[PDB]
Amino acid sequence: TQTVLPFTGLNTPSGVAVDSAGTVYVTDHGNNRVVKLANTQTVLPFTGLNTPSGVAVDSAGTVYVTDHGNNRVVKLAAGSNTQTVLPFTGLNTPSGVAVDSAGTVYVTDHGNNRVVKLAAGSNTQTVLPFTGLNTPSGVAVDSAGTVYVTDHGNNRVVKLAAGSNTQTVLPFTGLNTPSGVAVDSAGTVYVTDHGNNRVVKLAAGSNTQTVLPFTGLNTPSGVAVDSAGTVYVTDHGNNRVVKLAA
Repeated sequence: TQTVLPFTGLNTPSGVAVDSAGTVYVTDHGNNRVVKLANTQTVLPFTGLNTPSGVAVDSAGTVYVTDHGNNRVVKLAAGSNTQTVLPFTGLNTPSGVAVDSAGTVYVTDHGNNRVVKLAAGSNTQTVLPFTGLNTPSGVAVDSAGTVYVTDHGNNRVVKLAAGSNTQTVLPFTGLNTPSGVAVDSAGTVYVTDHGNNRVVKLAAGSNTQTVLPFTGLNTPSGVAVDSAGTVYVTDHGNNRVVKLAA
């Protein structure tokens, strides 16, 4: 049985992210805000946001939130009110954001139909060998470096194997205008079927596609997963976040 997390005063939510300790993050789309939740909700000291979207967190707790309208990418290291704009150039309206275990930030440049990654402390961005995309959405990277991008404009989920540059399509059926993407340690990729108002998961090396028992979803989007396998998914139409334990 799903449960609604105690979130207050947010109009139209965007993405979601979960720490390694258990505290969840959300991007207050309409208030230009990045609210978190341990107790009672609270927002990080973000400065000068304008319609944020995706949100990811690092191993040390660094929160990575992008700005759709400002075409920026901001991060917050530890307990400080000092912001940092990542050296991303050419970002014309980016989409979600993911991070590697080594610190490499993955950004889905929506307006140009590409996915760009940037290593920690690097000034030169790197465009991934992704071919044949239309208005991409969420991005997710696992432990083996595999990049999971939701090529939204064609209702698919593409994959980029590490080392090689072979792009494959994940065996998904019934996908219509799909949004966020997530992945766990075992390899199960959680993709939010946004058009059918449902959250879907697909085990690694499996043909069976499983619809997650989420009740009351109105255009869901951002999807996250913690350690025990709890799936956190934001629904945009109801202005709330819902989690479902494994």
